[PDB]
Amino acid sequence: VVIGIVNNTVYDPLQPELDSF
Amino acid sequence: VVIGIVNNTVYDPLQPELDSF
Amino acid sequence: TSGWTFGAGAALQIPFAMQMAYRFNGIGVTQNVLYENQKLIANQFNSAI
Ligand SMILES: *[C@@H]1O[C@H](CO)[C@@H](O[C@@H]2O[C@H](CO)[C@@H](O)[C@H](O)[C@H]2NC(C)=O)[C@H](O)[C@H]1NC(C)=O
Ligand SMILES: *[C@@H]1O[C@H](CO)[C@@H](O[C@@H]2O[C@H](CO)[C@@H](O)[C@H](O)[C@H]2NC(C)=O)[C@H](O)[C@H]1NC(C)=O
Ligand SMILES: *[C@@H]1O[C@H](CO)[C@@H](O[C@@H]2O[C@H](CO)[C@@H](O)[C@H](O)[C@H]2NC(C)=O)[C@H](O)[C@H]1NC(C)=O
Ligand SMILES: *[C@@H]1O[C@H](CO)[C@@H](O)[C@H](O)[C@H]1NC(C)=O
Ligand SMILES: *[C@@H]1O[C@H](CO)[C@@H](O)[C@H](O)[C@H]1NC(C)=O
Repeated sequence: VVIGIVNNTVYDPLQPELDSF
Repeated sequence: VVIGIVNNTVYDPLQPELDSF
Repeated sequence: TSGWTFGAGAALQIPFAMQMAYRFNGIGVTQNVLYENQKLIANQFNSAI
């Protein structure tokens, strides 16, 4: 729906902790 | 203390990931 | 072309769709409400003019 959206990664700071556990 | 407070569940985005780990 | 910025100082250009999204934040309506309805909002504006 958004006119002119662009593609990128968005960082998720829970994941590396839970992954490292 | 709060006048007119109502009972409901409050969700938590950490909880299912911790549960998955 | 530049929002309120030409008032405070230099004219800092910004896309008008994103200027209007700032205007929406000012009235306490989240900016996604602009971007998800931009065509309707533009049509309402053009009709009101
Ligand atoms: C952003 O990424 C999506 C994919 O995640 C792109 O969507 C694809 O677009 C092509 C056409 O260029 C289609 O043939 C594919 O089927 C689409 N894939 C999906 C999963 O929808 C999208 O084009 C990208 N945005 C830009 C501006 O390139
Ligand atoms: C909301 O839930 C609480 C419990 O979490 C309920 O509190 C109890 O209410 C009764 C009276 O109906 C008291 O006798 C108990 O001492 C209360 N318990 C606690 C732990 O406070 C409350 O009734 C519920 N309200 C609604 C509208 O469902
Ligand atoms: C919000 O109100 C606008 C009118 O200001 C609605 O837009 C109209 O939608 C109908 C279809 O249901 C179209 O035929 C009209 O041309 C639209 N008007 C304009 C100016 O574009 C819109 O549907 C309403 N949205 C909700 C969620 O109620
Ligand atoms: C900006 O305008 C160009 C045409 O000059 C168009 O191709 C492009 O899609 C537009 N981008 C956005 C984000 O509106
Ligand atoms: C609204 O009125 C009822 C009485 O009918 C009362 O029990 C309730 O606590 C009131 N709630 C609030 C938020 O004032």
